Amino acid sequence: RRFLCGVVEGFYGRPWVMEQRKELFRRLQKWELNTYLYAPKDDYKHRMFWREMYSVEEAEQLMTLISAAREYEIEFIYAISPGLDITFSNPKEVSTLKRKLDQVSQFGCRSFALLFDDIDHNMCAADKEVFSSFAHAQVSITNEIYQYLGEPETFLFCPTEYCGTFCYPNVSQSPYLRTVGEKLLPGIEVLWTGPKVVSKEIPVESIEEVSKIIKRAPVIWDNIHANDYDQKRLFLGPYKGRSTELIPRLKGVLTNPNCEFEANYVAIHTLATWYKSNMNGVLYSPQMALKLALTEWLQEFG
Amino acid sequence: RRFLCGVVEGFYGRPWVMEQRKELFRRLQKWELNTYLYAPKDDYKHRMFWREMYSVEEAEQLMTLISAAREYEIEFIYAISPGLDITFSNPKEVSTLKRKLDQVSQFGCRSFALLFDDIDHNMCAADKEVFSSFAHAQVSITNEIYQYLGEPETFLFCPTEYCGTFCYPNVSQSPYLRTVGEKLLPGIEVLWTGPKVVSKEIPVESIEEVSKIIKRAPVIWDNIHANDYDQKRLFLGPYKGRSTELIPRLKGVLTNPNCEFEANYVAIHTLATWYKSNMNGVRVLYSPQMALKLALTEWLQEFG
Amino acid sequence: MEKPLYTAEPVTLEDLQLLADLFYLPYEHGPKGAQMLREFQWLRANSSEWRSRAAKFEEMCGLVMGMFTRLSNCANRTILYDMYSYVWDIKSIMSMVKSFVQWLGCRRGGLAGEFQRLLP
Amino acid sequence: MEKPLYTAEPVTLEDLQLLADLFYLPYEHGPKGAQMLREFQWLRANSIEEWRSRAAKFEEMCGLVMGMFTRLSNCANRTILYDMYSYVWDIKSIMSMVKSFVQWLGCRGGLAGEFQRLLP
Repeated sequence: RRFLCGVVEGFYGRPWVMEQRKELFRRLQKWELNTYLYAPKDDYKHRMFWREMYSVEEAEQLMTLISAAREYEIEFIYAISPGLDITFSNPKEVSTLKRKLDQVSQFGCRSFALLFDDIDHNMCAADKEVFSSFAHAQVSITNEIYQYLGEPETFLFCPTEYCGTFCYPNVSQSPYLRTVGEKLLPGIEVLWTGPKVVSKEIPVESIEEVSKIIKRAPVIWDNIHANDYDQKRLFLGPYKGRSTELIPRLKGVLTNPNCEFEANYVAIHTLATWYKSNMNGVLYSPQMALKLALTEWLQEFG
Repeated sequence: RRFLCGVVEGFYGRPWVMEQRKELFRRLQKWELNTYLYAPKDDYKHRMFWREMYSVEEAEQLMTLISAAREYEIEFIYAISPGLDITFSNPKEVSTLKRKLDQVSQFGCRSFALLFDDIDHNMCAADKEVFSSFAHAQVSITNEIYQYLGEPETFLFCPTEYCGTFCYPNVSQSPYLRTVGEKLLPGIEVLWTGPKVVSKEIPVESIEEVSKIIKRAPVIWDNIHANDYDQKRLFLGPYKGRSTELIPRLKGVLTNPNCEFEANYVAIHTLATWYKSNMNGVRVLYSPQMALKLALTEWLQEFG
Repeated sequence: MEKPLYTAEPVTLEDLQLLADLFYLPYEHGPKGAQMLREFQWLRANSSEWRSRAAKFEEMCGLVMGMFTRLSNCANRTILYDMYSYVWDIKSIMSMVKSFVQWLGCRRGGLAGEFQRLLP
Repeated sequence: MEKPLYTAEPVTLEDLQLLADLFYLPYEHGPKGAQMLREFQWLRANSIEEWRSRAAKFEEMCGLVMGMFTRLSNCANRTILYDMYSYVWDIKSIMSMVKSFVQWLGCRGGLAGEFQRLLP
């Protein structure tokens, strides 16, 4: 069974450096985790300036980074966020998108993700004509790139309505998700942050609710340990509020942790413990997982 | 006359990396400042483990740093804090300090600092026999090291009573400072932080007061922009509360600024504006508000 | 007619002057900061001219937020990354302080901060 | 007799347990943290012999927070320390002030902090 469990670097702030990312891979390997989602918000070329191309300096780095992902048996996913200034209709746009992903495929990356997180809900007049609803514009360009890349095994999609609070009128009645669930190809996976952006709890019932509308089990983008929104608070708590009952009902869990890389041990270690506790569809105690992780972490301090 | 003006990297926390330190020297130069006191609390080999020598890798790092300092006409002053576990009377200890400071000269360093800040006043038995007071113990080893190295031009000393509120019973009546003033060698400079550790103002009156009991003009270790004590606070304000009149009455001012390197533009800029305002001054000339607008105008060019 | 390309407003001197007032000195607040604080203290001590000053305070808050944005979009990430925590933090406290004002004219910080509050 | 050498005590599992409990989760405090918060609120509400013992246990627990800081700062792994240093240093400070306060009961944060004090 294919469950994507790992870390997402998708925070606002100073991004992680080569050797940190390398260390993260060593860790994820040792803890039997398997994925890594490359979405650092600093990266202009992943978000703001998506149309732009990586330099030779940049190219060599990403190659070296992807080479370490393979080296440590970690799946590397390259995310791209174009929904800021993209003209969905115009084919030069769609052409440049393909050119970028081509360059990324040259680096040794096969798995991708198209993020439409935190972007303006209203379309420009050019796109407005061509597409029925904002969802139709996103789903069109997604399916296009997915098939263009030879329908890859790992292809994620981040909806604009990526959590429960953001749903208009609510999850079950959202015509946006209804559109995606009906029109997005089944080979593509959908990202979900749960009832909220930083969900305290992710109830099983809530995951059945959203699964029915997206017509698939989602991949959880988990913001539980995220601290970009309050860099005056650190989270050394155990992964908590997610039932092991969720595992057979999900395609994966990618944790968006604290900005401070070293402060993420307990988050990832406890995610691994949570995952391994019910790998196959009370098994997990946050309090116990914490002691487990701190006992292991203690060695690093010497 | 010679005046030490610059930055003292002497804070608790993540130290400045090489590219940053090289950049500081470039900025200090452009702004016509001349010193950099190396006292980062993370360098274990400078403080807690003063005895231990720099490894090959470390030794290389220091050389490049010391070289960069000379390359930008900045005086590099190496600081050493042995006051934690030192036995002043034991000569094996005094030999270790000589041995440690030597390795540092071979990197290119010609300037030195011996700090006795934030340490235990109560001596060991060995030292209680040989030395009549803690003040006598420090002056002994400082004077000794000053002559060993070949009476260098730039030799600084930080006393245990380094601010007004640390003296017992007071600045003027201190038996500690009395011993320092009287016994410490003439060529050795004394570090003072003003009325308090982080002084709001550093009045002339208090500088005259401390100068008498130390029988010389001090070199100010300024903690005005330091933020290690509350890193939920950053200081972008201009250098303020120190009269331009202090310049003819001091041997220097070395600012200990925010841990965060890039946030020290105004701090070092306004300090330079201040120094240069009464450089040639013998014994108003500086507006903090104006000094700020100057700094902010210059800094803005670094954002695009 | 199409979607316009991404452009960002540069950091201005008026922003740096505001930034330095918010993060001034150990014993003193900057004029702009000491002021905003007095105005919020004042609007809270009142419940019903008030709306005349409240509209100005909401613009002042807006300036701190505008300032954060331009600072975050700026070319020099290095300068911003060294102050992101402080800058991001004041923008967040202002946003909710602003919101609280709009609520008055229509009728976090962790564990250390909680112990901080429990003292005089 | 010569001055004793400096030999740093290492980080214990109990230190990390306290650390994790002081910096827990977005919507929850760590068992220890919440307990220290309940203990302070009770000790403040009074001025029996049950107080002299509860204030003793609390000041001892504030000791542990300083203890944990001291040990974390002397550890060999600088990297881990510096990624957290601010947060850990702050709570130790606030804890040192809170420790003195409960001793005396038996006899900061800048501008963002200030605005946060005037909000409900």
